[PDB]
Amino acid sequence: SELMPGSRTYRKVDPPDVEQLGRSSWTLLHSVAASYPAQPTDQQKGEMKQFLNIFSHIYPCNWSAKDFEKYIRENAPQVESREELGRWMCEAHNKVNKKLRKPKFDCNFWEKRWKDGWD
Amino acid sequence: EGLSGRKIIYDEDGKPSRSCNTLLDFQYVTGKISELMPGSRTYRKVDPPDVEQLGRSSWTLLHSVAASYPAQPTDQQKGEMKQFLNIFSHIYPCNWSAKDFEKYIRENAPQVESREELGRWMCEAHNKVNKKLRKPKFDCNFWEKRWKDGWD
Ligand SMILES: Cc1cc2nc3c(=O)[nH]c(=O)nc-3n(C[C@H](O)[C@H](O)[C@H](O)COP(=O)(O)OP(=O)(O)OC[C@H]3O[C@@H](n4cnc5c(N)ncnc54)[C@H](O)[C@@H]3O)c2cc1C
Ligand SMILES: Cc1cc2nc3c(=O)[nH]c(=O)nc-3n(C[C@H](O)[C@H](O)[C@H](O)COP(=O)(O)OP(=O)(O)OC[C@H]3O[C@@H](n4cnc5c(N)ncnc54)[C@H](O)[C@@H]3O)c2cc1C
Repeated sequence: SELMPGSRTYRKVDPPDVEQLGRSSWTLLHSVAASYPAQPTDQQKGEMKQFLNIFSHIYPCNWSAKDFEKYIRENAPQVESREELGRWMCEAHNKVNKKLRKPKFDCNFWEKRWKDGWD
Repeated sequence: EGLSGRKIIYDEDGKPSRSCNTLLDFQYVTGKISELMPGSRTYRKVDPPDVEQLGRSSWTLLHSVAASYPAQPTDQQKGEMKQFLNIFSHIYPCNWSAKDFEKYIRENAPQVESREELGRWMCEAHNKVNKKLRKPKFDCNFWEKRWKDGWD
């Protein structure tokens, strides 16, 4: 709300809660999926697996990071194509929605929501 | 300390916690110390995030990652953090920006020995983009207040 000393721009905005961090993490995760190649190289396939493994270790919320890691074991990420990684990212997201009684996102429209837009 | 209130479950760190609890509920505890997408009525059709939206959404995570970082991290956490930033610099959606950030890591290696080192590094990295975009230079001495603790 009110400014920092001694900035004439940056304000005393509080550290993110679950919701502010959540939608910010989802927008990155889904945007990474959208930028993923149709035919990824072995290095890209390896790093995508790594990034998500590390992600589940360091996520700011601790047992949400555990829940995500446990999800990765029970549901291995498909990194063979953008379409698979994106659909997997949507299905991974859909589980958190189910836990929060938020409606299911139609994964048929993940590529519009995160890559293409709607005409 | 309240276990349940306002419908949701409270996570407690040493005591207060921040990242795992909603804003309205966090105040509640610290105060106690004294058109639509087809097939769904719920989700509006939303255009994908632009450079600016993705950018600031990536920063809030990256600094929150620095905020959660331990004071004395294990050797695994140091190496994983290093990889995390490298992989990030490759797979960051904006290619022309990702290549720049990758070059920054080459020239200015991440200091991951402590949270104090990492937040200071992250702030400087953010500040380099700040100068490139002609935004004001953020005071790193206040990164903890902005991203970790709050403003008392
Ligand atoms: C890994 C992870 C674990 C989390 N765990 C918890 C937790 O345990 N408890 C908790 O309270 N919060 C948790 N969160 C935060 C939570 O998931 C939400 O992000 C937060 O509650 C804010 O939700 P929102 O209503 O603003 O929209 P969000 O759920 O953040 O989604 C933002 C936008 O993305 C789109 N979207 C939603 N679902 C999908 C999907 N299936 N596929 C494609 N697009 C979609 C929608 O259009 C929506 O507008 C977690 C977040 C992450 C990233
Ligand atoms: C790795 C990376 C590289 C990027 N490269 C480019 C690029 O090359 N060109 C481009 O146009 N865009 C780039 N972006 C996006 C750009 O940095 C901004 O995020 C975007 O322009 C939105 O700016 P903003 O002013 O709305 O918020 P941001 O500049 O993203 O800042 C968000 C919040 O963080 C806080 N903050 C600001 N500076 C610091 C700091 N130094 N340390 C700690 N906290 C701070 C402030 O409170 C601010 O409200 C990049 C993003 C990332 C994550």
